[PDB]
Amino acid sequence: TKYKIKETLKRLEDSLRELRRILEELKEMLERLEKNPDKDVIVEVLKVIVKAIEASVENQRISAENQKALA
Amino acid sequence: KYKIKETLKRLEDSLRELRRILEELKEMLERLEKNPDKDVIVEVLKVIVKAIEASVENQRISAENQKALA
Amino acid sequence: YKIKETLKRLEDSLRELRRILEELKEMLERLEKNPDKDVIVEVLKVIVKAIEASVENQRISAENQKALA
Repeated sequence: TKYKIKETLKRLEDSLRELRRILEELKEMLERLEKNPDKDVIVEVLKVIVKAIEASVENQRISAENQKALA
Repeated sequence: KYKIKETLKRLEDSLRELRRILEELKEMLERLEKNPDKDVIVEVLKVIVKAIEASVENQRISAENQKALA
Repeated sequence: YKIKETLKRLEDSLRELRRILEELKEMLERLEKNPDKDVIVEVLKVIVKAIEASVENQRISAENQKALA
């Protein structure tokens, strides 16, 4: 079960890097919203939020995988 | 350890619910792209908070289970 | 001790997350009252902090899993 745990941790690490990237983009677009809260900008922000939530669920999947292995 | 197995099963069910909400969320996302107007935006925000609430609940169950593995 | 301390960090991070969620939950009810423009923006900003809080909790959770391994 050694390969399993460490392989999932590496994927979990990559998944986390992806989350931080999307969050960076989410904070960049949030500053646009401030300068001028248009309605098309709001649309774009919503899309990235769903991407973040997608990435988040994906991370939690890998986490659950690792918890199975640990048990 | 019975609790661990039980929590994993619970953690598993929470995940399935997340994907269901995620699909729902992904549907409505291409329903404001057709009608970029107000209160359809509100419909999505409702589902986003729902997704997040489900996400936090999933993380609560997850940490609870990690306290057990220790 | 890693495990014990990481688990404590996880507890605090989770608390932080649940708190922001309570705020987000209230902001949503305010939106069911009067959808506005400033109101909507106010909800998006809270949603981002929640995601930030969630990513932070997931990072701390991963470290707790590292220790367990």
